[PDB]
Amino acid sequence: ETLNGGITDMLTELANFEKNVSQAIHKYNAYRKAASVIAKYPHKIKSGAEAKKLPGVGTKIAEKIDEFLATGKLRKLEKIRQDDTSSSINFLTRVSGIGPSAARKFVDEGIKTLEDLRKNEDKLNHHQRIGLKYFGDFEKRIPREEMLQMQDIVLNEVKKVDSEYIATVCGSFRRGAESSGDMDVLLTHPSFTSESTKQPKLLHQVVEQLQKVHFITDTLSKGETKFMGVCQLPSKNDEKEYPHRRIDIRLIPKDQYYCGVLYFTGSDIFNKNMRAHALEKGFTINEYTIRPLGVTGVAGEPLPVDSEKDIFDYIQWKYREPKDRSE
DNA sequence: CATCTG
DNA sequence: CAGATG
Ligand SMILES: [Mg+2]
Ligand code: NA
Ligand code: NA
Repeated sequence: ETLNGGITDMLTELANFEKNVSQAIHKYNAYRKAASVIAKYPHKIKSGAEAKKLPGVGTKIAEKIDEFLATGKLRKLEKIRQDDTSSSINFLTRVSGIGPSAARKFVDEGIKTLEDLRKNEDKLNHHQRIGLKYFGDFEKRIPREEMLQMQDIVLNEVKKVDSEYIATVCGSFRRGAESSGDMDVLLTHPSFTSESTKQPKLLHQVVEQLQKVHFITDTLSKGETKFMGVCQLPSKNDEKEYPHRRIDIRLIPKDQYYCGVLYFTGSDIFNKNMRAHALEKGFTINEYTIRPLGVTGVAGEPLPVDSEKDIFDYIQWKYREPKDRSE
C-alpha cells in the first residue's frame, strides 16, 4: 500500500503506456498483473531478483524494478515522459469520444492539440464534437449544490410525465459525496420488465421532456435503454451560467431495479464485500439480480427484490445507508 | 454492455 | 458486420 508504491506506480506508467501508445496489449496486460501481485506483497521489495520470485514477475520486469530501485528513475520511463508523440496521445484522449485508437490517427495526421482539433472539426464525429466543445466543462467536477438542483429537476419532470416513473440518482452523489463528476439516473417503470416486451417510449418520453424544458442540451448517444447526454442548469439571471454536465439515463425493468440501483450506488469496494458476503450467505449478486446459490457447484433463480432492503436481508446483512456504503 | 460509425 | 467509446 506504500511499501511497494513507486514500484506499482512505475509499473502502472509502463503498462499504461503499452496499451495507449504502442498497441501492446500483451505487455500492457503484463505490467498489470505484476503491479497487482507486488501490490498484495507483504514486504519491502529490496531487489529485482526478490521480486522475480513472484508470479507474473519475469526477467524484464525484474530488470526494471532493479534500475528503478537502484536509481530514483527509469530511462524508458523518462524517454516516454518526453516524446511528444506519447504525450499527445495521452492528451487527445482527454476529449470525450476520443479513445486511443483515434488519438493515434489524429497524431499521425498531425492533430496533436486542442487547436489542431478545432481546425479539423471535420474529422471529428458528433460525440467527439461535443466532447470538444465542452472540454473545459467536461473536466470540472460537479458540486452537490448543483447536483441537488439538477436532481430536483429531473425528478420533477420524470414525475409529471408519469406518476409511475421511478427515478433514482445513484453514484457518489447518492453516497454522500460533496462533488461528483456526472449525473447518473436509474430508471424504471412498473410497466417494464424482464419478460414484458419492450417499451422504448418509456425512455424517450422523458428524454424529450428534459430537453423540452431545456435541461438536456445535446445527445451523445440515445438507445432504447440508455441515453448518454449533456445538460445544464438554467442560468438564473444572466451573469453566471452553468457549466455543461454529463448525464446518463438508463431504463431498467422494474424487476431488477434495486440490484441495478444497489450496484450503481457503489463504491466498487462496497460491492465486492457486499458480493463476497452474499456468497457466504448462500448467494449470488450482480448488476440485475440475486440468486440462491445451489450446491452442485452453482445454481440460479432470481430471488425477488422490492428494495435495497430486500437484498441485504437476503444476505442477512445490516442495511447500509448509502453514505456508509463507502468500503 | 449498449451505442455508433463507416 | 467489426471495432471503438464510455
Ligand atoms: Mg460520479
Ligand atoms: Na476520451
Ligand atoms: Na480480430
